[PDB]
Amino acid sequence: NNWADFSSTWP
Amino acid sequence: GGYVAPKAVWLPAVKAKGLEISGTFTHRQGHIYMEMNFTNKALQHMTDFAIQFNKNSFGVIPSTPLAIHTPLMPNQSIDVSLPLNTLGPVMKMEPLNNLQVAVKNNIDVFYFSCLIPLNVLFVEDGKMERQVFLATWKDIPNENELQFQIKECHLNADTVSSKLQNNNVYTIAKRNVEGQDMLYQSLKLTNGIWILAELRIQPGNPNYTLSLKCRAPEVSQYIYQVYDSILKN
Repeated sequence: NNWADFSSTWP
Repeated sequence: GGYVAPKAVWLPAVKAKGLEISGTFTHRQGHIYMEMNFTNKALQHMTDFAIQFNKNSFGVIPSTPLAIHTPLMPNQSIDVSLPLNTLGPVMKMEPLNNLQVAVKNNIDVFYFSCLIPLNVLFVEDGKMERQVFLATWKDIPNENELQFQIKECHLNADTVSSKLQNNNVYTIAKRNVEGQDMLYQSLKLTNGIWILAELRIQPGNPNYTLSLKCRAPEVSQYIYQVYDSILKN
């Protein structure tokens, strides 16, 4: 279950 | 202050490649915090720490990023105090007070769950006016009244009203009828919901009767639970 983001680029 | 549970492993080390997190929740000077501890029981240092709360009943969300701007070294242990607010995406959960969390480091993203003690969500402003209590108690649908037993509790009325007020559960009025003590008590949650209570103390029996009237009475179970932990610690 994968609701989370955490992206290394994001603006 | 109010009652604060001792921390409890939330994320075992073996479930997150050595990253162990343990925590509790607090409400101090009317701000909510997730009080964490991260311990690095892994072979190597950990960096790039970050936190996200998933959608939840009370719309709980942190107020800042995780402030651990540090490499966490093997067997190192640190206490983090993450401020929270309730302005975030709401969604009724099961159990009502379950919070799904994701913590990231340089190694991976790890998911865990923990139960918010509902008392941290009680606001400083829960003391209903007596006539308003009276009329509102009359008002709530009568099948929205629920009855609870506080087991093996030996404290007197004053002490109960005192402990309870430390947690923002207010004692509006006190009636002694038939040597049985009666406490009238309101509390207000963060999403505005009111909980009105009548607590009934009698010498002889070490069991208190708790009558809760709430407009959403699925909350009331979690309110009793919190009455129970407050009056037992």
